[PDB]
Amino acid sequence: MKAAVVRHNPDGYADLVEKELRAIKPNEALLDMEYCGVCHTDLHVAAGDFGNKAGTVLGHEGIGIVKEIGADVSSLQVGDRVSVAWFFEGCGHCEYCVSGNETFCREVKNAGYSVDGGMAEEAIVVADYAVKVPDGLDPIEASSITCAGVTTYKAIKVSGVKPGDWQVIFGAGGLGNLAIQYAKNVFGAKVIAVDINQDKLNLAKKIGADVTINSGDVNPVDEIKKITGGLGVQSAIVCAVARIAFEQAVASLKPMGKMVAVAVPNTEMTLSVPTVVFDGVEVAGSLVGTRLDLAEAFQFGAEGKVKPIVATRKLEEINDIIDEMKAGKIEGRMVIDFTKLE
Amino acid sequence: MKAAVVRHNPDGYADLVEKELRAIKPNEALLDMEYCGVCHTDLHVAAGDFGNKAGTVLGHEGIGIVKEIGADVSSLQVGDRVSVAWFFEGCGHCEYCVSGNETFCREVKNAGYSVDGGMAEEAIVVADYAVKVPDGLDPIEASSITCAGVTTYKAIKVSGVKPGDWQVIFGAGGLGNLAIQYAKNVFGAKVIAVDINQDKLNLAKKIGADVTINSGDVNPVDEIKKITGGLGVQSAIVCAVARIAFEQAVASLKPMGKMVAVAVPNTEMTLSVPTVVFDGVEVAGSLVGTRLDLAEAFQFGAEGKVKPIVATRKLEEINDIIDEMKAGKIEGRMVIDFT
Ligand SMILES: [Zn+2]
Ligand SMILES: [Zn+2]
Ligand SMILES: [Zn+2]
Ligand SMILES: [Zn+2]
Repeated sequence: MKAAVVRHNPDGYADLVEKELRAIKPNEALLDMEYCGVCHTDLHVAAGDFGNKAGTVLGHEGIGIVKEIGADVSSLQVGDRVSVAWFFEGCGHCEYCVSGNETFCREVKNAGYSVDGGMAEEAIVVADYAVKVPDGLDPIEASSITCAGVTTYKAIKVSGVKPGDWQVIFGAGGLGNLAIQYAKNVFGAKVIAVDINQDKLNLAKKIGADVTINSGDVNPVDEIKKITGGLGVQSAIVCAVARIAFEQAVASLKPMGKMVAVAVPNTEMTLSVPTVVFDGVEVAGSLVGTRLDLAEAFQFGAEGKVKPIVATRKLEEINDIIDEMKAGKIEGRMVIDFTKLE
Repeated sequence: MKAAVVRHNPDGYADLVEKELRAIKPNEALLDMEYCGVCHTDLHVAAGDFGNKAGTVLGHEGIGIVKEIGADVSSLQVGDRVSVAWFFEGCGHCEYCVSGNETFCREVKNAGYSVDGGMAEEAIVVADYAVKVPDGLDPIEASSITCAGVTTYKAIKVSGVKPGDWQVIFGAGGLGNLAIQYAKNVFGAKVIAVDINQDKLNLAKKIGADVTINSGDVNPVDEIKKITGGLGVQSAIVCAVARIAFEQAVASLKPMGKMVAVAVPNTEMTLSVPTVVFDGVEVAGSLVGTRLDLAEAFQFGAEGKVKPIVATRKLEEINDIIDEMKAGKIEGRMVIDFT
């Protein structure tokens, strides 16, 4: 079958190879992939940024149909639609797994990085770890919920925001788009969206930001303080990569407020220690979520409470998509479409 | 009466002056002071780090005996022993005061900063905010618990350590010594202590530290990772005034560990955002403790679960104490003795 793999000398691009999968084990399933989103993380992995992963099949935003199950599998049956996400397998028995924090398992397998992923016509998954896609959830949208969706949903959980609190999202496009939809439509927060780009802010307004702030035209911090009534927001979710965003996010918190990073800044962030102490603020960050966070994130999509921006492309375009992504030309996700039929 | 106050041009030191206290209001009490500990925060205040507070009486580790009460006071009576802590008065009705988080009150009065403190022979307190010192707790010891002890007790609650977890305390001075005693004797943590001063570490070993690390001799981060079986600690309490302690603290945490900032050196710290994003780590500040945190912290001292290391000094000695503290010379707390 056809797969996108890391090149022998990782150079940022994929090779498109013929690959024959090994036979599945008793606890596994073989999928026929339908979709697989292309992510910034795929670019990093293909570039060698995390080590030389030559020959590894890319993709951790996969959606697929179970074609075969191993003899011990009871969770899935042939014909089920399931997911291939970043969190592909944990060991099941360590402190992180058993405490309910399995993405931190030290023996974690991540799809498209430390184990073959879903950017291929077929993939193997461990059955009990391939989360089912609910009926009601468009499967092209589900591919984006496996990464951007579960990340922003879980980040907003980690923030501790409760109905009626103010939360600000720094960065209106990309992840920010889905962060705004979850914050407003699922958690019942009052939402401020902050961005340098008016177009995207105009879009945020459409998908449920109560207030938008163009950060090129003003200092966001002073306006955020005014909007919330002097104090600041309960929490900030930082979706932007500009270090100034992280600085402004922290500066905007009311006392005991919490900043949750979902992106990492291009240059190192600093905190003023007397402010962290005298205002008791908290900084944390979040990446994807357990299988249960994923199930929940899917269910809100299935109810129509969030709607990711997606478009489809053919597998052969992988390297065009990579260049578009480096050039900054993509709103939301491009999603490789393996389906023949419908 | 004699008081130590912020200088007219704040320079890090005190003037000793004669002050006459105003008459008390109906919800207030007048104290004859017994003791007031010296805290690094007094030095930051006197240096102007938090703005110019020229003329304000310093001190927020005060212990004194109620001499007079206002007409509306029912919580205290003459002869009660009470405390004068950083959290000196909150508004009572804001979302911080009503949710169990009163030290974050934006209208807070802070002893020794925004209101006259306890480093003087007498002090006025707001009676319902002046937490009684339990019998069975030595007043000199109570002075340390009034700031050092309640700050670290509450910081250890904020860290979320549970019995059996590994916790590291950066800085084994006045704050860090008590932090070790609470983490070990009250919370049941396994405790690492990290400092550059070996005598403070030798003391840390005697009062409860399971492992001590001299960080002029070694890389504390690598050592911590070994002690704990490879991953690092569940939490780090930073009681150290050095920027690098804050950064070693973040680095020493296992995934989902939490760093709690207690010391307020006038510094920035570098925040490793990849560490919070990929390893789940949290950084939070903690600010002294509520009136109930202090009552709890005091009860542990009364029961002998913690024992503050203290030495008494004369008020006239306040500027000598400040230089000892800047030189890293103090074990435990120096306590001004008004008795
Ligand atoms: Zn992704
Ligand atoms: Zn595990
Ligand atoms: Zn203090
Ligand atoms: Zn208040």
